[PDB]
Amino acid sequence: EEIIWESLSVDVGSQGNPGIVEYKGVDTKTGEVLFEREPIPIGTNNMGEFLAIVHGLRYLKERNSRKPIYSDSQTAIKWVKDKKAKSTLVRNEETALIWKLVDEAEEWLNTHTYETPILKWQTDKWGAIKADY
RNA sequence: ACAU
DNA sequence: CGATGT
Ligand SMILES: [K+]
Ligand SMILES: [K+]
Ligand SMILES: [Mg+2]
Ligand SMILES: [Mg+2]
Repeated sequence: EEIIWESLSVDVGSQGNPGIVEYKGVDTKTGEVLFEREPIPIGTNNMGEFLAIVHGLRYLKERNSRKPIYSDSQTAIKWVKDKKAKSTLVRNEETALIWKLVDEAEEWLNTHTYETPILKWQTDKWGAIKADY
């Protein structure tokens, strides 16, 4: 109902889908960019959204921060909850890099704990997520 | 349909 | 318009 301003917001940007994928995380309150992932040559929107959330979890854990994460991605939120990114993207040589990162993100989820709430950014009510590209 |  | 997803 109300924005939790003491939070980290993430978003994916892409050139094509599948296409070049990047993501970033921002302080929801201030818009300060807290992390940005170097563009990945081929990936899907949902893989990027998933990697962004997981990176946020790792970022906040490293800093002993209990802030929640906002994502606007129904899909990625579910994939993180499940610890399983159910992407349809073909695994081939061109998609190897994104799939390695997705596999490693799943692996991290499966070997670490966190209490970070992962919250749906309610775009219909609040406008674009603050990490938007 | 909903979320991108 | 087409693509990624539940
Ligand atoms: K975006
Ligand atoms: K669809
Ligand atoms: Mg998004
Ligand atoms: Mg966006």
